[PDB]
Amino acid sequence: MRECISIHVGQAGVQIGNACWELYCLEHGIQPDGQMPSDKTIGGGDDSFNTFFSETGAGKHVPRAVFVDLEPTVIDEVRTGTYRQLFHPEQLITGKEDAANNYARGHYTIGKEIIDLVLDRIRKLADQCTGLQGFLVFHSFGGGTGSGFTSLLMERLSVDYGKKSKLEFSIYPAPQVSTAVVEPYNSILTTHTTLEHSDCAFMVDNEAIYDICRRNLDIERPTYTNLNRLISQIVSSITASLRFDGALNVDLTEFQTNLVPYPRIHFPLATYAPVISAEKAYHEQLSVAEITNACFEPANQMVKCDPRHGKYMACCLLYRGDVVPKDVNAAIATIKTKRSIQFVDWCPTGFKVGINYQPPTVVPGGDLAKVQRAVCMLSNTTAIAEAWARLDHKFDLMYAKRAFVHWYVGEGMEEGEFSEAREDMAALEKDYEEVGVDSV
Amino acid sequence: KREHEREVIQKAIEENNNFIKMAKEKLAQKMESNKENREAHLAAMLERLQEKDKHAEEVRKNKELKEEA
Amino acid sequence: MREIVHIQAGQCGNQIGAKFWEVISDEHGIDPTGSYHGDSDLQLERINVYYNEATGNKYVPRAILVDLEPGTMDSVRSGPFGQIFRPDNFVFGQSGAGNNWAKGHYTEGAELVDSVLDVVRKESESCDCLQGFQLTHSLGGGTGSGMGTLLISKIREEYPDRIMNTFSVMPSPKVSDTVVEPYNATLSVHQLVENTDETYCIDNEALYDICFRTLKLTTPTYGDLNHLVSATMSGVTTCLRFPGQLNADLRKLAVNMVPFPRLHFFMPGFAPLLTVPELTQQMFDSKNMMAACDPRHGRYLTVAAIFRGRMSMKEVDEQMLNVQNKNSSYFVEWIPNNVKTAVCDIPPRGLKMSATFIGNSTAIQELFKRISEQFTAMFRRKAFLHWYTGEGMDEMEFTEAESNMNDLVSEYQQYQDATAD
Ligand SMILES: Nc1nc2c(ncn2[C@@H]2O[C@H](COP(=O)(O)OP(=O)(O)OP(=O)(O)O)[C@@H](O)[C@H]2O)c(=O)[nH]1
Ligand SMILES: Nc1nc2c(ncn2[C@@H]2O[C@H](COP(=O)(O)OP(=O)(O)O)[C@@H](O)[C@H]2O)c(=O)[nH]1
Ligand SMILES: Cc1ccc(CN2CCS(=O)(=O)CC2)cc1
Ligand SMILES: [Mg+2]
Ligand SMILES: [Mg+2]
Repeated sequence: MRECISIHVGQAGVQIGNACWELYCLEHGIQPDGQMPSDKTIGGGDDSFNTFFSETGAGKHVPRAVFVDLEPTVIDEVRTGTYRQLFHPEQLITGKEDAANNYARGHYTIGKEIIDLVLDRIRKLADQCTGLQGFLVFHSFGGGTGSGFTSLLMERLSVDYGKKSKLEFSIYPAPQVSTAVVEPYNSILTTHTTLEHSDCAFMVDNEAIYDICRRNLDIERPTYTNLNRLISQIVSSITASLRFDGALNVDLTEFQTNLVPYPRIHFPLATYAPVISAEKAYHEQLSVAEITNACFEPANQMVKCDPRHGKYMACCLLYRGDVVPKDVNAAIATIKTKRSIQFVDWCPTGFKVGINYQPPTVVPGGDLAKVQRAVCMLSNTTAIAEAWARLDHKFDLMYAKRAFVHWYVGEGMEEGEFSEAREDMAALEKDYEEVGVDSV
Repeated sequence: KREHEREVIQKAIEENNNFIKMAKEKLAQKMESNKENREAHLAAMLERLQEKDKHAEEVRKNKELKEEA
Repeated sequence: MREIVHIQAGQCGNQIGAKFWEVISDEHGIDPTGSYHGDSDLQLERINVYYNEATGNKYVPRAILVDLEPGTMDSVRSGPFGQIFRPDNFVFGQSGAGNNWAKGHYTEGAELVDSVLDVVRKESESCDCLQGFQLTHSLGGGTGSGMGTLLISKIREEYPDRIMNTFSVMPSPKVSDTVVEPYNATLSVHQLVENTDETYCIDNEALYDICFRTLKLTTPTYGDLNHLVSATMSGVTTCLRFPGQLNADLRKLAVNMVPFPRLHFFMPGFAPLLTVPELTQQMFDSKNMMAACDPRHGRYLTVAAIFRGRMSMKEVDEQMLNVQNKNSSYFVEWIPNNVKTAVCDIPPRGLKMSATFIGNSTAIQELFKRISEQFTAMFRRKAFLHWYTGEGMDEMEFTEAESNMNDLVSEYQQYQDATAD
């Protein structure tokens, strides 16, 4: 009951999936071979962790996940890696030729050859669920598969599962680790296409994660591995309410009620703390007040933007570890005093709090220190539209000359889809302005 | 009140079914429009390459009519 | 894997083609007998991009050798790595081309093209997932120039959605005295603008100047010029044949480099000919370009850079940002983040660090203006046209080729003067 199916699309989605499931296995005591000695439920059960893992009669705990990519090299590492025995081979789906950073090839030319196989594999996971709650789709904005194939998959999932909730973890492009000049094109196209088919999307700005690794972990030139392990902690915080239970645990869907005031306004801003090296953790114990204060420091945001320049429509605090309400209440009282958190006039201003007592976990060989308590804040601020603005400006610079547009048209797309998608983004920027205007 | 309760749940069902239906139709239209466009672009390319071969033949032919044998 | 099928046509094509396979074979630990004796598993990671694996763990280049005369290919078969090539992939005629584009494209070249396609078709048919073809040839002769573009057209008819990539050697009076080279070159550019996805402009004018002024070679030979070509070809293919994130296949490189389908003619560079700042400054210097063009006379649409060897990636990132910031005037504003940088830990032979430069700059119009200048100097007086009309051609085909290349130049100028606002 309450099962969640995870779908990792393209290189970014797959590698982030490697990090997330490794971290999940460590948090739950699941070995690389899938065995979980602490689970006396052999072959099944209704435990909270069963929302993300099915069980076999042999004692195997298998992620409720599908990995898909249009070329094999990334998923091949999963097939031969440390957790190769964790997944059934049919959960790892690959083609032979990728989308070449071209949304059109992922959504049409190449994606159409494998979409039916992917949907068939997802259907096999669904059939094992007693009460499927929805999907979690991990993907980059900038890749041809992460953008084009994700969009096609999201559209097809709406057809096959109707109103079933679909959440995204979306990798917003940054120049320091970007691979294609046309990534602004692919970002606008997939955002336009999937906007109707997701009711919540967490954007992860690669530049934000890049800066946090450099600044807070003293990593000169962070790699995808550095970035993905930090991303997995944020993903873990967000899904911890689904995978663990407890007296103070608040289900992610209850935060969702507060986070999404209108279908299109469904892009929460995530902030995680503490991100601290082992050298510094050896000296400092970070209290509830300290990590909460960090949530309102823009440097710790998952997306670069200035919430001071916007208005809040919701604010949720997801704690894990050694945290009691008393400490939270005091920390929150201070923050409201020191920081001016401006809400829109049409929604309440009270922070929504959840606490998962299971303490944070870190993977060996990582750079994150192991702390006793951590927090992920999810806020709905109009300032996240600034991320759309930066992307829309690069789109406009290139599109005014039709630069690279022939690669998309050559694959079957029309200019009308570019302008239609860009107009949707302009409407979205306008929608975020309107929701922040006071009532009169 | 019972008939209003029926109409609400019927409307909820109709809204789910209509979301499925509209999504199915939009995707089918994009899939079809894209197949036509790409195939048409390949046809133009090959058609140009065919005109090249046609031209290469009327060039080899032109060399024949330059004979005084 | 993701196979590339390699083709080399004519004297120049086979000369630089052989050197290319010598250099990369050494990089991948393949010896003249096709056996692997390298040391790093990164050598064999993506070996299948350029090599087939025969019986006994033997690696055979996926290469096809074409020429309308046997001479050049015979010396290849007797070269150092001559026995590494598949004997059945030597496809040659006897009559030769006589530096005549018409002969290589319409007459003798057309009588031999089908047997070449049979071998091409045989290599492609045994590819797990063919991604495209690369052709090496000159534009000044007759075989590689005329028959080379013919093969491109015929191949493109049977593989319309695969990537077509060529290394094209532009003619220069400083190297060859053959008088008709401006004709053959323009007729070739006429084809390359239409039927290729990406072309590396290997300019014999720049190769000579590098050898003479930089290397201090009073009397540059073809061997000297070809050392630069193979070093360059090694650089621009490192991303295709080593585990890499950026521009790892022919199509992704094309999508990052070609904002408009006709402007697909690249200005390659190399350095050195030593710190990361020095490597970066040298690879962007006009004197390190393999095309006789100064990038400061135009603007960059896109740029691909690959650094080879062990070095600080933080430093590379800073120097790549620095060279862009301090030279922003030379990068079009309406293509943001148009410079991409790849890194490969495996350096080239002899060097500890190396940087290879691939520029799509509007300054390449200087190369085409030079060819057009030499072309019209002969065409406005209808000089030497009988070599070509005697094969069936008429003055119309020359006129069309002239206007197409002249149009290319104006298109480069159009985007050079374009502005964001
Ligand atoms: N955070 C993070 N970003 C990644 C990772 N891998 C790729 N990216 C980003 O994703 C974008 C490129 O898209 P990819 O996911 O690599 O491409 P793809 O989805 O496989 O699509 P194609 O390769 O074109 O078929 C760039 O912005 C990369 O910086 C990763 O492991 N972690
Ligand atoms: N860089 C370089 N250029 C060459 C080589 N051989 C010939 N060329 C050039 O190619 C042109 C002659 O074309 P050629 O290859 O002989 O024509 P083909 O053999 O009939 O196809 C002249 O401009 C030469 O300068 C070579 O080995 N290296
Ligand atoms: C009854 C009903 C309610 C909502 C929706 C639309 N919604 C889009 C976002 S989603 O794909 O995550 C879940 C469905 C359809 C039907
Ligand atoms: Mg990929
Ligand atoms: Mg010659």
